[PDB]
Amino acid sequence: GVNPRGLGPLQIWQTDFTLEPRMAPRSWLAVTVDTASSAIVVTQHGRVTSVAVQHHWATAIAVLGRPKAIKTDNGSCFTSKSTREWLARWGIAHTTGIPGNSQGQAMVERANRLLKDRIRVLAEGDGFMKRIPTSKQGELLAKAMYALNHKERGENTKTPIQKHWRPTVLTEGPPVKIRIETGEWEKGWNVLVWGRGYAAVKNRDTDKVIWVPSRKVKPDI
Amino acid sequence: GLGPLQIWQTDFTLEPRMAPRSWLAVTVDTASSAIVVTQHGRVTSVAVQHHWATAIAVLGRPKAIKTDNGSCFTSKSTREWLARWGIAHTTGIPGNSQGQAMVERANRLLKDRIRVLAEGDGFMKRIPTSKQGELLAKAMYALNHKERGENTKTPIQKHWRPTVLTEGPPVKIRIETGEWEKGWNVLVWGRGYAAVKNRDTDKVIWVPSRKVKPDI
Repeated sequence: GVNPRGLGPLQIWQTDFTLEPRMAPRSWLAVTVDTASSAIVVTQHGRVTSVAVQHHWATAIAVLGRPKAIKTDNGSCFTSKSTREWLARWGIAHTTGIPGNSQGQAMVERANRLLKDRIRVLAEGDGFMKRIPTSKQGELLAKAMYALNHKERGENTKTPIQKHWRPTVLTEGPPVKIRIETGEWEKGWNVLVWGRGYAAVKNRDTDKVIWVPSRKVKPDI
Repeated sequence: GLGPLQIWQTDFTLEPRMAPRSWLAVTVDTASSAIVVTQHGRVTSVAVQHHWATAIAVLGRPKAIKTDNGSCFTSKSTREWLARWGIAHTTGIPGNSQGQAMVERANRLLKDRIRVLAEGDGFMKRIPTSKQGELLAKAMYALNHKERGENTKTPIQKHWRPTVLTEGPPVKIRIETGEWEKGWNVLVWGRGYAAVKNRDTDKVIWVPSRKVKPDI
């Protein structure tokens, strides 16, 4: 249940590498998403390396501030003594899951899709149904980052950038009931975040926070 | 002229420590004092365009930008570029205090940071190319996320005015009398119910979503 999802900005980040053929020859995009505000940072790289990753996070930090922890996968660029020491110097905790849709890399997985679609739209919009000219990649990538952060993601009233600097973080949370394994509804929990997919619930007696499927929680009354 | 994203000052500045791409494009928001920098091989039109695209992805779209009268700012591409971005562009004589003094000071602050970081990492001369990108980002992080000295607010604080909201927007709830009473704020929505907190009694109750509405 300790899913990598922060309750507020700068608590938990998810970083990843995604290939975008449209941006070749340097088609590697390093992507990071603040699991709480959902804002994202992307940089272009010609190769998946520890050096690239370090350069990438330094950029994200410059943009979003210093996070408390970053979740990634077992990739060598993340587990290298070099990066491990880099994180340590920045005082940023690190956790590695596994390359996939495993609880700990899903949010950044979706961020890749979003980023990729935005790119395809700006690419075809400029007539580049194929590879984007090398000299127009930077700007186009920035245009994408801009759109994704400085413009609500539809269902949301507020934009990511809005959620990042001026977040809403409840101090207590209304009481709820969660459907325990037995399929029975249990009292004693309060919800702090209730998304379409997942809800964050804290235990009233242990102050433990866990994320559960939104349909396993209902108002307590 | 308080107000972020109102007026920006942009210029180039030479920094040998960043060679080959030793030409740094510099922009500073005249209200928040936030600074964005990108390195380039040569001062051109596409360069400023790349820089502004970047600076925008970082700080947002500006209303107007000021520069000197160098070719890269007064060319055809650049003017059309800004027009497409819908950004007002003014020029002036290089150094003109009117609208170049602040970015000029920005130049020096940037360079000082670069020196300190570079030397601090054992680079007394040209900083290795592979490490330039990160150092540049580290500089921006310091210049924008840390206080200068006099000012008690950091550029990021002036630019984004961060704060932590502890409740949703003000709402009104239909009571048993059919009336819509104000004084409540939405905490969380779910399962067709809205959890509202009274901003007077701090009382928190669950109320059917249908009996909830905004309150200006």
